[PDB]
Amino acid sequence: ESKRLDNAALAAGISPNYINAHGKPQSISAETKRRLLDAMHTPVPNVMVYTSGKKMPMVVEGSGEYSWLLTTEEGTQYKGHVTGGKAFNLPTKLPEGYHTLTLTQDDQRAHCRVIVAPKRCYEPQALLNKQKLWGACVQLYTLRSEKNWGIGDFGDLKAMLVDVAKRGGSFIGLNPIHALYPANPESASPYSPSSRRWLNVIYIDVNAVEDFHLSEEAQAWWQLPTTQQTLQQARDADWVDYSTVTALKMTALRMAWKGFAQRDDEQMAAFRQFVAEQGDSLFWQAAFDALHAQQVKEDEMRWGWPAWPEMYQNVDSPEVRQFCEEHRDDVDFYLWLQWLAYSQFAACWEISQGYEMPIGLYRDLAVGVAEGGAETWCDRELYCLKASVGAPPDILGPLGQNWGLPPMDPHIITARAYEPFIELLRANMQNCGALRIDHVMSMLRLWWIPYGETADQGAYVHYPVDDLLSILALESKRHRCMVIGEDLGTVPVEIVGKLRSSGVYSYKVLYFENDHEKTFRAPKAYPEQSMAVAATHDLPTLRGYWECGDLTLGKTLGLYPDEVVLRGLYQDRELAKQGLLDALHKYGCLPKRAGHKASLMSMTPTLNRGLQRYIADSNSALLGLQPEDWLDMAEPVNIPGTSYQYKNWRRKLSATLESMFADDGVNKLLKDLDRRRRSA
Ligand SMILES: C[C@H]1O[C@H](O[C@H]2[C@H](O)[C@@H](O)[C@@H](O[C@H]3[C@H](O)[C@@H](O)[C@H](O)O[C@@H]3CO)O[C@@H]2CO)[C@H](O)[C@@H](O)[C@@H]1N[C@H]1C=C(CO)[C@@H](O[C@H]2O[C@H](CO)[C@@H](O[C@H]3O[C@H](C)[C@@H](N[C@H]4C=C(CO)[C@@H](O)[C@H](O)[C@H]4O)[C@H](O)[C@H]3O)[C@H](O)[C@H]2O)[C@H](O)[C@H]1O
Repeated sequence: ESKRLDNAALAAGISPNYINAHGKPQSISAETKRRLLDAMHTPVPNVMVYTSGKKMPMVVEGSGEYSWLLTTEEGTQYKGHVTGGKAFNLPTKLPEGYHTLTLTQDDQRAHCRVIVAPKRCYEPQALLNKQKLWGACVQLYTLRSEKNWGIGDFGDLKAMLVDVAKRGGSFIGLNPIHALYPANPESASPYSPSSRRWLNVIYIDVNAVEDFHLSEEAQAWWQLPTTQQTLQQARDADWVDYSTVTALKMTALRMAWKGFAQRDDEQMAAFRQFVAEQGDSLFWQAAFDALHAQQVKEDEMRWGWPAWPEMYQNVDSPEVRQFCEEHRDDVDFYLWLQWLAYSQFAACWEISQGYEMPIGLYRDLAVGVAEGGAETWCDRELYCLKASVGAPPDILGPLGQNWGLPPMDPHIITARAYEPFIELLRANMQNCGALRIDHVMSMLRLWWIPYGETADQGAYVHYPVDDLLSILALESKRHRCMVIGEDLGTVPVEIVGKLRSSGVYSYKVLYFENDHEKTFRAPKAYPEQSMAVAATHDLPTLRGYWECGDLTLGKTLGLYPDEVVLRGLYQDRELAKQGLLDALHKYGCLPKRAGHKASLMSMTPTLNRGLQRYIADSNSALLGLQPEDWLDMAEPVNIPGTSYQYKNWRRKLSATLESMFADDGVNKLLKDLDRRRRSA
């Protein structure tokens, strides 16, 4: 349609086309362009980013002479003058950090935040020394143990760290532990969080809260047969019962809190210190959780702030303030839960480091927030609520995906001098050695879909990749937190080189590391700057893959409505399996007595081991192993593009930690894989 619309869309950073996952160009419709535009909101710029050790030109506009003052983060001052319409160079050898430049003419001043960044993200010494490391990538909620309350928690993480470290592992990788909704416990996707600044309180180990043990009331309640029976049903279930587990924990912790609240000691001081230091961000998280709890008491279907009375939808309204003043103790309780979660996760980090693990804990940062959570309640202007983030139609998801997450407006991120991005990294790089960036292509572009539409109606919107990658490297170095990018799906060629030279580690998924005729890449040909995995939480387990269970189940759940396309996927899987089997034999991961014809073979321990040896033998500096594959599990934990159709984020591991680490087979497998890492 019109050129007005086309130019406008282009000026807004909306791509008029893109290369799809099959390599074919696709065009964006005028309707999409219109709907997405509707969704979006002087002498020097407000922010400038530079790489350290390079020249730093600053262009000045206007006219006449300007005086300038640059104050570094540590407080060093530099002065000069420059003519409007000219450029000047910043003082040489500025240190990396966050600096302030101010230009003045007559009375009025203009400020530029000046960011000086290293080129590469952080790497631990072990990796710099060219060691090949391994770790366990787990979904925390899936872990079973003798002590947990029916969901894997921070106590399980702590116990597991020791078992991984004793066997030569260097890290435990986690799903996102962002705050979800204790008032709607069944909204359990870690990737639709309330806020990416705070933590999921369901992971609190209540056994480790002293005040739980000191409460007479709590212990009388814990001792009830009813309580013990509810607990045993929750623990025995093969699927996490989020409602029961949350009620158990909230009930217990509320009684613990009544005890803690009367303390006048170091513990109380530490909690208050913590609260004072974290400031408004923490306060508003707690206020959100207290309000949400009250609202679901009035009506359980009140899922987030858009379903609340208008008076509570505006975070700044006088009755929100009144609610907070009248429910000071409820707000206090939710502050306390963030303190406990924080403290317990910190204890896990400390233990990982006591065990000399080069990475220790590997956190995950989700690519967005839920529309009706605390983050959007607090800073509505930042998010484009009339669009949703997803992914375009692709090979294994031909309908595409709509994740329902309102995207950050890229112009507001830069207009705030990257503050929201910076704070996100500071929150998520604490108490860990590596951070996974979910859907790392987001640094360059996100698939925005008009609200309420199917994914095929979306388009790619531009983000300022060069600035974001520099800032990421800077924050990585300052936290000594390495960065691993999930660069999977429909990936723009432009970003691949930039991620590499920024020192971001790629994911190499065994299933996909083959060419156009299913010849699999040799283990020695895996790039060093990557993590090799057999699979992820978004993909079938080894057994599921082999059995084509993902395709069969996907079909049943509505993911593959085109039979011809589906038939193609089955055919390609059988070809892939054969190519994989050939490679396992070719590079010495299977004995000669193992079968050579994939169609006549089922998943066996020999094959299971062979597949994991193949990636253990690779040149990838990191290896991520799933416990589900040590246990030979068939069922997936998550099916992308489903919400209600499958019990996502619920499938428990089939054995406790205690039982898995006493199993001869598991112990032999991990010893073998660890020896292959140290030989490669
Ligand atoms: C699942 C992955 O998909 C894409 O990569 C895939 C790709 O699609 C596939 O073809 C395949 O590509 C392969 C390809 O097959 C191969 O031939 C090629 O050679 O190589 C490719 C790999 O490079 O593999 C990739 C990696 O898995 C992506 O590029 C990748 O980044 C993503 N992984 C990560 C990203 C997210 C982001 O959230 C997570 O998604 C997860 O969380 C989402 C949000 O909770 C989940 O969304 C669900 O829940 C939402 C609430 C729900 N939304 C509703 C709810 C609400 C309110 O509540 C409303 O507002 C909405 O309007 C409503 O519709 C969503 O509809 C539903 O889909 C999602 O299903 C789940 O997977 C993943 O776990 C994470 O690891």
